[PDB]
Parts: sequence; structure tokens; C-alpha cells
Amino acid sequence: ATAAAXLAAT
Amino acid sequence: GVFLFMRLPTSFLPTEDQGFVMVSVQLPAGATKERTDATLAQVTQLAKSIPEIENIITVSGFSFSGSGQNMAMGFAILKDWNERTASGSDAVAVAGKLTGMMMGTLKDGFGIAVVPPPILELGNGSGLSINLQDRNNTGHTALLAKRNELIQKMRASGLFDPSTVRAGGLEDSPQLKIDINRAAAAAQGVSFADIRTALASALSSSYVSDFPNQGRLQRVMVQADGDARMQPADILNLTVPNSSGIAVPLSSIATVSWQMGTEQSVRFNGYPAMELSGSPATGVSTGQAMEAVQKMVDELGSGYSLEWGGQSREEAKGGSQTIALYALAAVAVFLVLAALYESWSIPLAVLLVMPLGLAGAAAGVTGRNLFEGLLGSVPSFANDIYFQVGFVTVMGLSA
Amino acid sequence: SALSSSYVSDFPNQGRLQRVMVQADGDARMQPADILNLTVPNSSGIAVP
Amino acid sequence: NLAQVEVQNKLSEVLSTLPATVQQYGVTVSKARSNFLMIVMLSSDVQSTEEMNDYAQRNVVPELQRIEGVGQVRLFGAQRAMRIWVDPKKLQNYNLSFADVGSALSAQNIQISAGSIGSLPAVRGQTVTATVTAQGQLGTAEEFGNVILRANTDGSNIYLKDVAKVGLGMEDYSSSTRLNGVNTTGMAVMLSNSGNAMATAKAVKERLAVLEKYFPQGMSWKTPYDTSKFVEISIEKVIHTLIEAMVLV
Amino acid sequence: GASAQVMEGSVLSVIERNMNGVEGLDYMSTSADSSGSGSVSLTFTPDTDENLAQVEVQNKLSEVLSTLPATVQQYGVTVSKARSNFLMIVMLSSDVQSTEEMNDYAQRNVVPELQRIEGVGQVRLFGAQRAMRIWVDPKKLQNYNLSFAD
Amino acid sequence: ANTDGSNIYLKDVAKVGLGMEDYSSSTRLNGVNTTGMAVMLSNSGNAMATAKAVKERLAVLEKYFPQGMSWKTPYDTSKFVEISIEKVIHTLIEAMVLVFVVMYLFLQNIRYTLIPTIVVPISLLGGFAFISYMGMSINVLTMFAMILV
Amino acid sequence: GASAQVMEGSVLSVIERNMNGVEGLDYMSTSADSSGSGSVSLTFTPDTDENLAQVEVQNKLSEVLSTLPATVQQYGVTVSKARSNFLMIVMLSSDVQSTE
Repeated sequence: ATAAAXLAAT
Repeated sequence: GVFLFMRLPTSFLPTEDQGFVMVSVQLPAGATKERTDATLAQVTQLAKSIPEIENIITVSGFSFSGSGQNMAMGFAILKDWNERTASGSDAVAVAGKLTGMMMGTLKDGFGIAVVPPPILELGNGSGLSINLQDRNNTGHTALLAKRNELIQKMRASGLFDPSTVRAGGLEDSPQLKIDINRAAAAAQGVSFADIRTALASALSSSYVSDFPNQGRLQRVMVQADGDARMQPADILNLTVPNSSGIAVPLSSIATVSWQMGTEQSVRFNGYPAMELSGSPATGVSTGQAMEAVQKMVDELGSGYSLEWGGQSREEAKGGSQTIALYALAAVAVFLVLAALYESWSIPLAVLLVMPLGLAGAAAGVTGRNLFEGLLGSVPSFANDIYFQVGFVTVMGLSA
Repeated sequence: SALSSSYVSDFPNQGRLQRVMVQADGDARMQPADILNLTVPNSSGIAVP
Repeated sequence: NLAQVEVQNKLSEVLSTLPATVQQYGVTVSKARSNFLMIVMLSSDVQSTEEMNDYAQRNVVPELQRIEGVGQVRLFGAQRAMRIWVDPKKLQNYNLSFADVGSALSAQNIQISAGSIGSLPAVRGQTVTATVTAQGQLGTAEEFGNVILRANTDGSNIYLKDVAKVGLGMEDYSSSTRLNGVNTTGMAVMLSNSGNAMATAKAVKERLAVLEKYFPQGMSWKTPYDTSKFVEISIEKVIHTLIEAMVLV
Repeated sequence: GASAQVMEGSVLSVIERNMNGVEGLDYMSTSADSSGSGSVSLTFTPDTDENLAQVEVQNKLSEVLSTLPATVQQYGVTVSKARSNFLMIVMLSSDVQSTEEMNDYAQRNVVPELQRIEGVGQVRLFGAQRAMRIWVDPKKLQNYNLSFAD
Repeated sequence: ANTDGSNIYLKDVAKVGLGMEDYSSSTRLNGVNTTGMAVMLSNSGNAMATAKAVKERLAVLEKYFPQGMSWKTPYDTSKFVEISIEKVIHTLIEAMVLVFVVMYLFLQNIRYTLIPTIVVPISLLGGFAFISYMGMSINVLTMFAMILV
Repeated sequence: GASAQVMEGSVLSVIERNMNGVEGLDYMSTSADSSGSGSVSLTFTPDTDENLAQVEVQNKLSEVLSTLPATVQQYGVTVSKARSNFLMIVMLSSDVQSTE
């Protein structure tokens, strides 16, 4: 999961 | 000075302007992804009316609250600070503008724009996070009822700013429970393995094998056509093979009916738990709020426990360490000064200057807060980490 | 099978999956004369002592 | 830690060659002492020892074994299980066999994953989505007793209650425990390498005192065998001797 | 294709009951939803090496893999540390070719190129790769007397 | 396979093609569907050289892109460190100038305004060396500490 | 049942390219034979503890093993940290029994 976001922005 | 210092708001770090804002969208339970995509497109077209924004990135089918076809989220990236050095071009101003514009435009679902904290681990305003567990597996309805009763006991007769006491999960939604008749399936040649085979093959995917696709391996999957898994009347019409290959409408075997089920399940330290959130109303210490919460939970039966989560965890353990450390530092300073001057009398004359710096810093912070709030702003300064570091520095210089 | 148990499947017992085990009756596995009457079958099904 | 890593690596290369049953049950690795640190009993008066064994396995053992310094906890008993007692003299009057019973049990107590109506790669114009659920699994003694072994044409089916006796019971009738003559439930706590005894015992007792609140109606706990009292008393006596020596000097 | 209840009771509880005794464990959580995916999060007290914690967790998980459903074993169970040092984000936009083609091109031509740069610790691609999809029509199967298992 | 032949193939009851696995998520950048990638920095790695290298490598690779494609870097966390370093240097120079002016105003000679300038940067370098020895790094908090000290 | 190129691009390449960034790495190498066998050599710089390097390598390998082929997963990937140069050679002699 964690679709497009990193830690954290897109 | 000490009185002024003791009446300052507390926090960890001030909210920053990192250059982006966060958005979340929810729709009514049981919505598809086409509606979510339409709402996201409307939001994207609405985000272009704010010149302070540069790029809008939208992600559908996923959100930090949960994962589902009715959840989506997006990130708005703003221009560099130099290009937006004005009054209402801050990050919080843009977030408020976007939330207000969403309120009057989005016809299906609701969206909320927020500015994330600097470090997710250390974030102020988290409030109180609670997790009710049941120790004897009473069930889901019982635990939900107990959670509602706790929220009512905590909200009306409580001190938690009743506007914030709320649950932190996802409300239920209708489902299509199926009751198979083993007695009826036995009255004919209808076994129980073929039932599972048909049920799991009709409207669910299957992973068969692999195949080399131009260098690397990839999966091979088998699913039913899209036209056969769209309506509730596509299941009950699944006749099951008999002993002699005959078909049973499956209406004489199973009965299909709508009900209400849970779309998410959580577990904490081995026990079923449901999350909750709150915040003390005002002029109330977190310790008293926690004690009241614990007594309230004890009021419930024996079998329902409470356990803090997140930032509440480090507050449960008493914060009686800073006082001891400061006392030890003061004692060491006094001893060093007594050794330097060769007397037990002058060191106290030197130590009598701490209150002066403390009062100066406290008065400066309070006056700046008053001046800012006097022009419509909100009090931005508190008793955070930078306050402590600056106070220590001024103490050293004055000493 | 004449004298030992077997772990077959699992069943939900109040929020936990627990084992399902099969074994012969207590009095059918007590004396040594319960092995001298196993009477295994043959190809056509007729039992052979 | 490195030794355990190497041991696990060496073990992972042979699991595929051990018998099927051994793999089914699994192989465990531990590093703890072999002498009991203490024994805690769970005597009560309204529950049998099977019920208290199940409760201890469910609620007490997990709590005690994530305490700092505890290396292993041993329960002199076993959790619950569904026990089936087949009568070989009745498998002949019907011409059945143990394999038939096993296959019937495995082919009627299976879990079903249905899916969702209105799935994701859907046609245009869809406006609803619903999850589908079916139980298809057994959870009570009567349901197990009503399993079918032979349909037959006459319509008089052969159930599992006709050639067997089914009820709840322990999964392993191996060990037992007594305290002063009366049956109780006990579980031995063993320390771990590089672990303190006084601190571990204090933590265990404090956690047990905390847990006592959620016990069912009738059971209590006690720790009659504990090996830290001697250490405490020895230290106290040594300190008293130290004080006496200083005064005399 | 597993509801929250089935997923939890059949996978997450089984995995969680065995993660007791891991040196330095503080608390653990479990979450499941209808999307057909779940996770178990173990938090460790400070002063504990993360690499040793991960290896020991993997070793503990290796002793229960034979009791999970067949599908779960086919897909596999992962173990990773939640730590991350975010650096930047890369976006490829085409407007002319579908998203799966761009995903394949990125995974086969771009991702391996950025992994060899000095200072890069890990690169993650968001999206599912290709697969051979078969769409069966049940009416045809009924017309020929066949089944999905066939 | 029939006894008389005329077998039934997989294309009589199905439709075979190439697709994805899930079909769940869907990303878009300004209305045009995209694909995003996240880069994580390795422990003990400079965060500015890595960003520069990534940008240069992407610029090189851009030549072989299929028609229509393009790349962008909407976010990058390596600018905050650069801004902090620039602020630290600016404050150091400004403090040196202020000290020079004050010392010349009060002491009234140019031989006095050199000692502090010589001795401050050496202390800062000693602090840098100590923090390097302990195994720490260079971040915003360290820069703020230097500015304070 | 694999060539020297299918195993290079479906098994060894993934492990190699995913093992970048391990602290202390110096250089890498891979070798694939036509008999369905291969290896990846991972050479570290001195001043690094071998145990920490092995733990990190195992973590990296395990968090990527959920994609490799099914038969490789069923067989398993072995990790070894030993020298390649001989120290001694002990010979066993006899005249009453064969070499088997």
C-alpha cells in the first residue's frame, strides 16, 4: 500500500 | 516572572510551511470508484483557482484513514516562498481557502485540507488516543455499544471539549451474507466442496502460474468477465453441480439477504480494540484527564480495558525527570562556584540571577503573543523546545 | 490408525482456531489383543486377519 | 544472537526433508535456562482444570512471556481442542474406515472467501459495491456430530454421531499438577541467559497483580515456589553485618 | 477476496500469537480491511538494533508459514522496517500511452538506472506491473459443460 | 479434446490479453495520468550530491524516452539543508562585521579587530570536529545550534 | 531447467541490483552456468565487521525473495562467508578397500 506518498509528500 | 511562565501553552514543535498541503476525500459508504474519480477531477479543477498552488497530485483508492473505492487523497505543491511572500499566501491560509472552497462545491462526499506537522513522530495537538479492548471476546456489537457509552460518559458529563470526542474507525456498511443449508444440500447430491469452488470462482480472482514475458517472469491470473459480477442477482443464479451433473438453482440451497457488517478490524496487544480520540477542554492538566478516563473505563464491567496509544504513551510515565535534572544541575553549579570562590556564601549571590532572565523571557513571549493576537492573528508562541534552549542560553550568558 | 491420534483441521472456538483431532475409543486401545484383530483388507475388499 | 542466526540458517536447509507430521507441527528454537525461576498456580472452585488451562493459555501466558528477562514459560497442561473418539466396532457394521472420517471432516469444515459484488475492474455506470460472506465452517459439538459420511440412495444418511463420540477436550493429556493434594493449574517460568532474578520476579508479580482485575468469578493466583526470597534475605543479612562491623570498629 | 473478519482470524491472529518473546518488544498492533490485505506492526523499545530485530522477526515467522492458507503462501509474506529517509519524488507523464505501459517502461528501464547512483539507498515504484489476464465468460462454460478448475 | 477431433481452445470461452494485477490505485499529476517513484537516501549519504546526480542521470536518460513522455521532480527535501547552510554562513559573516564595527568603535584601533575574527572560526571548526567524532551528522538542528553558539 | 541467460536476468539480476546501498560495499560480481546454478559475490571493504555485513545482506535478500521464481523459493538461497584458498590436504590410503 502507501500509494504515492513516501515519508511524506506524493 | 514565575507566574507569567507558569501560564504558557505547551507543545513540542511549531507547525512549519514546508511548501505543500494535504487533502483527503471521503464518499458515502458503498460507493464505486467512478464517483470517487469524478469528485477528484472536480477537486483538481477547483485547485487551479488558487494562484498560490503549482502542481496538484491526486491518488485514488487509498487514504491514510483506510483503503477502499470511496477513499482518495491528494497533495498540493505551492510555489517557492519568494513568489508568495504576501499576507494570505501562507500554508495555513491556503489550506483554509481550499477547505472553504471545497465545502461549497463538492456535491458528493466531503474533503479536508490540512498542513502536516514537521515530524510525524513528534506532533502537537494529537490529543488523547484510547484503545478499548475486550478481554473475554464478547463480540463486536457489545464492544461498539461500550465504546458509544464511554464516549457519552466522556462527552456530556466530561471535560474534553465535547466537540472533539469522537471515534476513529470506519462505520459499517451493508453486505450480502449467505446462509447455506447443509441439510438441504444433503437432501440432494449437493456436496460442500463444489459450493465453495463455485462461490470462490464466480466473482473472485485466481492466480494460476507464471510465464516469461520478454526476459522476466510474471503472473497468470484468471477472473470472470466483468458483466457477470455487477449485480446481486449474479450469485443466487449459480446452479451447483449435482451428483449426476444436474444443476441446483442454489436458491433452494442458500438464502441471500442484506445485513450490516464491519469493513475493518483492529487488534491491540492480542485483544480486539476500537480506537477513540479526545482532548481536554481547557485549563485542565492531561494528568487529570487521563485519571478521569481511567476511572470511567473502570466503571465499565470487568473485561473491558484501556490502553494509551501514540503520544499518550510517553505521558503516562510521569514526567518527574526534568525537575530532578534541573535540581542536580543547580547543585553542581553551586558546588563549582563554591570551589572557585572558596566560600559557601558567594555562590548563592551568583545564583540569585536566574529569575531575572526567566522573567524577561516569559514577559517577552507573552507580550509578543498579545501584540500578534491584537491584530487578528492566533497565538503562535508556546513553551516548546526552542523556548527551553533559548532560556538555557540566556541563563548561561547572565551567569 | 489403530492406536494413534491424527490432527485433521481447525475450528473457530470463541475467537481462536483450535485443532481437531481423531483417535480410537479408550477401551479399543487398552489391551494387546486389539492389535491381533486389525484384519487389514485386500484388493477385492475381503478382510485378511 | 549471531549463534542463533547461524543455527536458524542451518535449520532452514533441512526442514524440507523431515517427515510430514514434524513439518506440520513445526520446529522451535529457544535459548533459556533449564531450572524453574518460579511456579504460579491458578486455583479456583467453580471451573475444572481444563477451563483454567484454556484461560491461562489464552490470557495469562502471552502477558508473562513478553516481560523483560523471561526466557520461557511452561504450562503443565494443554489448551482446548475438539476430540473425536471413534469406535472401531461400528465402522464395520457400516463398512467405513478412519480415512473416510478424516476426509469427511476435512471436506466439510473449510473456509470460504467469496469476494465482492461490483468488483474493481468494473463496467461503466456502476454505483454500488458490497462484500459477500459465507461461513461454511463448524464451531459446536452438535454441528460436528451431524457431519455426513455416506449419502446413500435410500435417503438415510450416516452421520458422525453414529460411529463416534465428539466433545471438547484437551489437545494433550500428558502432564498434571497438584498443590497440597488438590488439583490446580500451574506454569513454570524459566529465566534467560543474561537476565536478573529479583527484577524478573518483581516484574512478574506486579504484572500478575495488574491482571488479577479481569479474572473470571472465582479464581485466584499464588506463587508458592519463588527463588528470589533467599537472595533478598541474604543481601539484607549481609548489610546488617556490615553495619555491625562498622559500629564495632 | 477475503473480508476483514476472515483475513484477521485466519492470518493475522495466527501470525501475531507467535511474535511473543522477541527481545525488546514494546507493543504490537493488527489491521485488516476489505481490500484483501493486512499487516502486523511490532514496535521495539529504544536501544535495540533494528537489523537484529528484523532478522529475529523473520526467523520467528518462518515457523508458522506451513499453517497459513495456500493462497497466502503462494503470494508470500514480507518483512520490512518502517524506517525511511525520504529524498525526492519522480513522475513520468505521457498523456499518450496507458499507465501500465509507463509502469513497465519505468520498472524495466529507469528504476535499475537510479539504483546504481552513489548515495541512493532504495527506490520504490507505486503501481502494479503487467500480467497475463484471462476473462472467462460463464455462459460459454455452461454451454460446453466446463468449469473454472478445468 | 474430442474423440473425432475439433477440440475446444481457450479462446472459445475466454478473452486473453495483457494487463495489470490489481486495478486498485490510480495516480494523476495535474489531470494527466502518471507513474511516481520514491527515492530514499542511504545512511551516511550526502543529500545534495545525490539529488544533483539523480537530476543529471534523468536528464541523460531523457533522450531515449518514448514520444509523449516527460519527467518532473515536484518535491525534493535537499533544498532545506542548503537553505540552512546559506543562513548559517550569512549569520556568521554578519556577526563578524558587527563585532568588527563594535570593537573599532570602542577600542579605536584596527589591531584589536583581528583577534576575535581569527579565534572564532577555529572554535567553530573544533566543534565540527567533535560532532564528527561522535558520529552525528549535519542537519537543521545542528546548524541552529551553531548559530546560537 | 534454465539457461545461463534466463537465470541471469530472472534471478541473479534482481538480487544484484537490489543489494546496492549496503553499508561498506566495495564491488560485486555474478556468475551463471547452463546447469541451473549461479552465485553473487559481495566484497566489502576492510574495517567492517563481517557479522553486521552478513545480517544486512540477509535482511536485504529476504525482503526481495517474495518475487523470485517458485522453484528457487522452494529450494532456497544459501549464504556463505568463507575463504577460497586451501590450507591443507589430507589423503586417506589403503589396499584392502576401494575409494567408494
